[PDB]
Amino acid sequence: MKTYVPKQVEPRWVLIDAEGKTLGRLATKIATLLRGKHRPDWTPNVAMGDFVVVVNADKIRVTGKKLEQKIYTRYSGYPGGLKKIPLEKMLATHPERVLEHAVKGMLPKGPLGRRLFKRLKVYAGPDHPHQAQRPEKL
Amino acid sequence: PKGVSVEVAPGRVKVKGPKGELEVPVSPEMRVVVEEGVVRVERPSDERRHKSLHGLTRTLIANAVKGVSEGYSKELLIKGIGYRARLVGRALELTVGFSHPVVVEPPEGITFEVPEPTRVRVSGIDKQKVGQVAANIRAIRKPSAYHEKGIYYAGEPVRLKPGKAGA
Amino acid sequence: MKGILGVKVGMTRIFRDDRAVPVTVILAGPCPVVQRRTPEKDGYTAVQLGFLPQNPKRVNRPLKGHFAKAGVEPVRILREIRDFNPEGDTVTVEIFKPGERVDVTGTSKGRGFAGVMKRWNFAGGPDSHGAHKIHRHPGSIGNRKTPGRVYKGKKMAGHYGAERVTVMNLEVVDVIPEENLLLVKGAVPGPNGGLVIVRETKKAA
Amino acid sequence: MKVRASVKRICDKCKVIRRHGRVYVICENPKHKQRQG
RNA sequence: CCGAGCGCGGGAACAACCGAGACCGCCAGCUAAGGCCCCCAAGUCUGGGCUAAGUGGUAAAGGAUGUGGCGCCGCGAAGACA
RNA sequence: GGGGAGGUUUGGCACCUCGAUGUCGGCUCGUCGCAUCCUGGGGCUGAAGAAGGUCCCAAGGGUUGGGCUGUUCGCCCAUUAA
RNA sequence: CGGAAGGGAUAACCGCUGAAAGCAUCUAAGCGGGAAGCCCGCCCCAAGAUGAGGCCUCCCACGGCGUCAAGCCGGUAAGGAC
Repeated sequence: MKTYVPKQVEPRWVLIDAEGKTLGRLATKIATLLRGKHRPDWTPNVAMGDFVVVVNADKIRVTGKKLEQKIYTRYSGYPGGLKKIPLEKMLATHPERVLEHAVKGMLPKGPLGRRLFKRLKVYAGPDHPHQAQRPEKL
Repeated sequence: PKGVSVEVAPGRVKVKGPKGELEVPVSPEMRVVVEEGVVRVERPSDERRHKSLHGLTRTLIANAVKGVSEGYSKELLIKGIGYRARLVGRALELTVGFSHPVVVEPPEGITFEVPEPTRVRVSGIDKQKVGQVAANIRAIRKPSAYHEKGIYYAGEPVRLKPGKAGA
Repeated sequence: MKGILGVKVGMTRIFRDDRAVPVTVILAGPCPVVQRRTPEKDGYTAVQLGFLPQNPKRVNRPLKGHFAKAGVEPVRILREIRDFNPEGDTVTVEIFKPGERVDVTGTSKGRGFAGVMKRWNFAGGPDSHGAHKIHRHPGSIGNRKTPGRVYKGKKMAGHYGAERVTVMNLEVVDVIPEENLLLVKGAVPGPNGGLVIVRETKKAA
Repeated sequence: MKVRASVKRICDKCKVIRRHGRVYVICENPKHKQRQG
């Protein structure tokens, strides 16, 4: 025949908990959904994978000594511009970040790979913009 | 635990007594339950961390129980020349081996008690929070100084040379 | 956390008590207490402050003659004092009291593209034994064949002057509300006709 | 003795009840304080 | 083995380290090494030991009541270790 | 007497550079490293206090002017909290 | 005029209460002290911060083909440009 290519399907939204969850393991699941790998008709160059609103990311669990160990880094083009922040301080001040960082790196790098990052809203709450559907998951 | 009233909430073991009530939160890896009259604890197994945590925890509760059965007795026997004290109202004042006066003042749970300049006493109802203060006043004025001069638990000087010890 | 706007002039030397002292003269004037900004619909507390009245036909329009009370703007539009909130009346000059150190915002007067040993102050050198050319040249910038990448912010020859800055520690003994003036220790940046604004000190605040 | 790779059991009061992950050698006269650094 | 197999995968990348001789087209399947939580394609497979430091994520002499297993001579209800 | 980091010196090897990458210090602009000289810290002493001896912690900032030598190496003065 | 004054976490280091290991302990749970050092409190840039933030307003709709779905199209509004 000739492999089938999906029409302009309607993006399905989804809601996920967070608290008590494992960071990596959580995102691990998020990503495969930001894309159509969960859907039967996944297609590479398209972007049709569910949007994902995650609640209270402010209470995600992390193993080992991460809490004190794990250090995120940012580099301003400036000399000695290396800035490294510990997972411990990332929670305190704007923690919804940790989950994002964790996922972004777990998605393609190309144009749409950031396009799908946009499909993910994370809130240090819970609580979201109750836009529509949003069937909670497990 | 005669006239004392113990109780266990989630992981934290609340202990109320005629003195008052203190919070004694210790790990849920055993069997904290008040029964018969005295609380008991049963380690999950003979495994390392479990042995340790067991001994520790059982002692923590066993202590903090007496923490409201009056565990105040601790004081300091300050030695030295210009070492004086006078607890005005609520504030413990002293001008020991230091220039300016000093104001040591009450924290929650424990209480001071000056009998006189040279041997201050402390009614501290919290065996953990008390000894803190103990070694903290003692750290306020570290004694020894080769010979004497300073504040002592029941502490004994450790000898060395005065206008000597200098080859 | 108090404050009021100002405009720049003069810097003399009047002799208080005995000693002789340099004195900046700014006109603080009547400044429209036009409305506050609130932490719900903003995120913090802030007050818009106008200034010296001339604005007629030229400025008009939404005016904020709207705002809530009108009053018409100065000629020096308006700014804001952060974490600030007086009473509700259009305040003036003597909002402060003589003999106090405080802080000031000012537009450093422009100068344009200028020298390397002038902007930052390098050293240059070569008068007679060196070369005629490289009098005012930065000499050197980078490395050899590693890392070899020119650094961002390599302190370069360019514009200096037309900037803006706050400043700490300024003792004001003098003030003439009877004409709306404020005379302080003397250091204020800017031309005699530019932006200045007095905020409160931070020696231990 | 402080900071040297031999944290034995010097003066027979000195102990190794390992703390912080770097054995100290704890005594009385503290000219006897070997360390792991 | 390359060179003349800088043709094909792995190995992050990597002439010669492992697989494997490319006539050509297919939108089929066994398989090689490597390999499966996710890049990136296939086991958050099943079963069991150990580890609690990022060891994993590149070093030694040597050191240490680290933590678990295997064992040898005592002391023990005659009463021990503290 | 063994073991080792460090890749700064001084030896060895000779591949991109023989269709060029111009070697000594100084001018001048820095800049990365800590095994840190001043400054903070505490440990300790064959430490009275005054200074010192020593080991870990810690780049935040700082670390001079000259005489002679082409001279980095160097000696010398006048100094520095160094 | 400025480096700072101050809040919080930490260094080695000192201590509290305490187990395994009936004794001990600054330690594996919990508390506390701890540095110019880390983070803010300081000063400029800064929403190309493609999240393109938000406030205070301002003017306001059809005026000509698309009825439906988006285009488009001349002069006006608050304004703005020369």
